[PDB]
Amino acid sequence: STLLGQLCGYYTQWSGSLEVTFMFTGSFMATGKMLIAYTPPGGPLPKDR
Amino acid sequence: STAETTLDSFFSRAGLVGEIDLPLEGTTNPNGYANWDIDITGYAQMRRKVELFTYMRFDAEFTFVACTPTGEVVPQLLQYMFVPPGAPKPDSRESLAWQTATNPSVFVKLSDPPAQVSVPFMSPASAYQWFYDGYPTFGEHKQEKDLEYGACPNNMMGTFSVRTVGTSKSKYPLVVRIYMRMKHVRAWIPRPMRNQNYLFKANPNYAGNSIKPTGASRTAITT
Amino acid sequence: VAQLTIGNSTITTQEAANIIVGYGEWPSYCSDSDATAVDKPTRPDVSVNRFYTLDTKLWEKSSKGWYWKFPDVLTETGVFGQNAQFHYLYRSGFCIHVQCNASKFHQGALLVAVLPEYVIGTVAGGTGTEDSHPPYKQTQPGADGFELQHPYVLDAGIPISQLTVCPHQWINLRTNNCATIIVPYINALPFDSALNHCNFGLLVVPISPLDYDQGATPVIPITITLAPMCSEFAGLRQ
Amino acid sequence: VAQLTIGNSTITTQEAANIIVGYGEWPSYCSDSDATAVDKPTRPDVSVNRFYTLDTKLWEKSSKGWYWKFPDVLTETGVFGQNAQFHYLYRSGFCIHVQCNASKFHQGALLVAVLPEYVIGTVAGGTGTEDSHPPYKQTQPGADGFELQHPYVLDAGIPISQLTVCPHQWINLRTNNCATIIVPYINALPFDSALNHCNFGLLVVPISPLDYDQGATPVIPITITLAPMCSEFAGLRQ
Amino acid sequence: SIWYQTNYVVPIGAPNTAYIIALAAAQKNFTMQLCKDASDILQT
Repeated sequence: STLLGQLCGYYTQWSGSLEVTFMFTGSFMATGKMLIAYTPPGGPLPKDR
Repeated sequence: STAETTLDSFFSRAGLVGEIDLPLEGTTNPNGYANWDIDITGYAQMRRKVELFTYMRFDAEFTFVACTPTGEVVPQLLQYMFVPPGAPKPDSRESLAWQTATNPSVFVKLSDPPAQVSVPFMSPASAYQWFYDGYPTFGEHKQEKDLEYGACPNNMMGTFSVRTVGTSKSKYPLVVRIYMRMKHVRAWIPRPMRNQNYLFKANPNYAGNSIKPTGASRTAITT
Repeated sequence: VAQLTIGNSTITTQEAANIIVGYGEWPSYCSDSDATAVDKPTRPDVSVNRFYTLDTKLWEKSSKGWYWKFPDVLTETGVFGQNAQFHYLYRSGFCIHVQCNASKFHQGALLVAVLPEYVIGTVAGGTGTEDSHPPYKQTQPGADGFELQHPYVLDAGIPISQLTVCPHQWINLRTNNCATIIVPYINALPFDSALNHCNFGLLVVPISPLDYDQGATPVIPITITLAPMCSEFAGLRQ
Repeated sequence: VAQLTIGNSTITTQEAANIIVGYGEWPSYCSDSDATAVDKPTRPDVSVNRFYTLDTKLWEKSSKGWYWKFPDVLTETGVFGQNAQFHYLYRSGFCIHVQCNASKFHQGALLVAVLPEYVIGTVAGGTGTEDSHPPYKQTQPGADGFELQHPYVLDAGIPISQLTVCPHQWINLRTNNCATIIVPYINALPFDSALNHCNFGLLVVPISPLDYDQGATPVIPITITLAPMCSEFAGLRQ
Repeated sequence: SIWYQTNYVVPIGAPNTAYIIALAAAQKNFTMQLCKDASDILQT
C-alpha cells in the first residue's frame, strides 16, 4: 500500500533502513501503553509480551 | 540540647538481660552450671527499640551480680566463662571446655563487687542485622526447606558459661543476674516501629487477629 | 515529554518528573570494597543495564497492595537473570520507575516505597504456640510480585503509616502519575547471594482507594519499569 | 491565540500552528512570465486577497470525504469570482486553512491534502466497454464542494494510502484542530483558464472515523478558510 | 509486533475503541538496483 513497496515492484534488489511511525487517533481523554517490538530476521515471533 | 536523642543515649543504659538459677536440689541446673547464649532481647523493651533500625554496630558491657535467692552474700567462688562464636560449650561440669585457655574466664567471689567485662563487635559481617530477607547461605541448591527463613547467623555474639568453682556442689543456692549495656552504638536504615505483639523470637510473625496502635474515639468529629 | 533510551530498550516518560535518591546516595561500583588484584568482578554496563519492564498490574477498588523483592524480581528474566543465577556473588543498584495510566475522572493515592531487608511474616491463625514460615512464592514472588494480605501491618507486624521513613514517593492521580526511586546497594556485606538474599522489597500500596463513576475503566494499570545501575557479579558458571 | 486580519475579513486562529508550504515554494508573481511591456496583467492584492470562508461541512460517523476544486471553489463567490469570470487569463497561489471544532471526547483523523490536476473518474457499473464521463457538478462542484463516492481510490483509481506524497497535513482531533497549506501556482503554462481549468483539488478525507459516546454532538464542523496569495488576471470584460 | 502493555483506559464519555494509523518510509541510506517492469493490466 506504501509508495515504497510499489516502487520496489519496479526493481529487483534493495537495501537500507526503514521508518515506521505509528499515530494514535483516539480521544484526548484516552490513555494507555503499547509495546512495539522489533525482531531481527531468523528470530521467531516472541511468544509473549 | 539534643544529646538525649542521640543513639548512644537512646541505648545507653544497662538492663537485666538474663537470670541464672543454680539451686541446691531440683531439675533446673542439676549439674551446678549453666550456658547462656548472649541474647540482646533478654531485656523486654530492647527488641522493639533495636528493631527500629536494620543494621547496627555496638560493644557490650556485661556485669554479673550474684547472690542467693534471699539476696544474701555468701563465701562462694564463681567462674564466668565466655565461649566465643565457634567454640564448643561445656556439656558437663567436668568438661574440658572449662579449662580451654581461649575461652576467657573470670574468677570472682560472690563477696567481691559485681564482675564486669567488655565484649567487642563479634560479627564477621560489618554490622549486626535484625532483619534478613532471605534464606541462609550457601546457595542454593533446593535447599532443605523454608524453615531457615529470616535467620541471620552473623548476629552470633557468644555465650556465657556460669559455674561454681570446685569439684563438689556448692553449699549455697545461687542466682546470677547479668546486666548488659550497649557501647559505641551506630545504626542504619530506619524502619517503622513494631505495632503488633511479638510471637516468636527469631521472626516478625504476628497474630492473624491484629490490632490498631490505638483508637479511643467514636467519631472523627468528637474529641 | 521525551524519549528515554538505554541499550535496546526505550520508554516514554516525562522530563517534568521529580526523582528521589534513596538515602541521598547514588549507586556506585564497589571500588571501596575488599578483594581487587586479582581480579575485579565482571561488570555489565551497555547490555544488561537496560529498561526491564514488568507485566503491568491492574489496580482495583478492592486492591490491597503489592510488593516485589530485589534482585529476585529479575533473577528470572533477562541477561540480568542469567548473570545473577550463574555467578557466586552479586551486588547492584537500581532505578525504579512506577507509572500509572488513568483519566482525570479517576482518583486514588499510591505509596511507592522501598524497604531494605523486607522480611515477611505469615500467620497460623492467632495465635501460637507454633509457627508457619511463609513459602518461597510469598517471600520471593519473582517478576509477577505478590499481593498483600494485611497491608496495615505490611504483612510483617509494622504499621504502613510510618512507611514514609523509607525512600518513598506518592502517586496521587490528581497530581502525578509516576514515581521514580533510586536505590543504592544496601547491605552489611559488600557482596551477597543474588538468589538467596533479597536486599530490599518494593512496595506499592493504595492508601486512598481507587474510585470512579460507573462506566469508566474499572481497573487502572500500574506499570513498573526498572533498570540496574551499577551491577557487579563474581564467580564463574555451571 | 491571536487575531488575524487581512482586508475586511478577520478570523480567529492560533499562532501555535505549523504551516506546510507546498513543494517548498511560496506563491509568487510571474515576473518570470515574459509576456510583459506592454502590458502587465491586472493584479489585485489589497481587496481581492482576503479571507474567504466557505460554508462549514458537517463530518459524521459515516462521512466518506470531500473535495473542492481550485480556483473553481471561488469563481462564483466574491470579487475573486468577478475577476476570474470576467478575465481571459488567470494565475494565483493559495493559502488554505482547514479547521475543526471538537471536544476532547471526540476522536478521529482527517487527511488534508492538495492534488494538482485532480481528474475524476466515475463508473458505468463495472465495467465497460463504454464510458460515462463525470458531470460538471462532480468535476467542478463550486464552493459547496463534492463528497467522495469511493475514498479508497480517490474516485480516480489511485490509492489514498499514498496521498501523503502530495502536500498534506493531518488533523488528529487528539493533537490538533487545524491544518494550514500554502499552494503555489502549478501548471505547464504560466497562465490558464480560471473557469475551464482547475489547477488542483483540495482533499479532506476521514482516515480514522469520527467517534463519540452517544449524547455528544453527533456532527463535527469542518471550516475551510482560504485566501488567494499572488493573484494575476489578464484580459478585459463582457 | 505490537503488544498491549497496559489496558486501554478511558473516562465516561470517551469511546471504548480507537484506531492506529501506520505510516512507513525509507531512510536516506536506502537504495535499489536492478530495474524490472512488472505491474497490473493496461487499457482493457
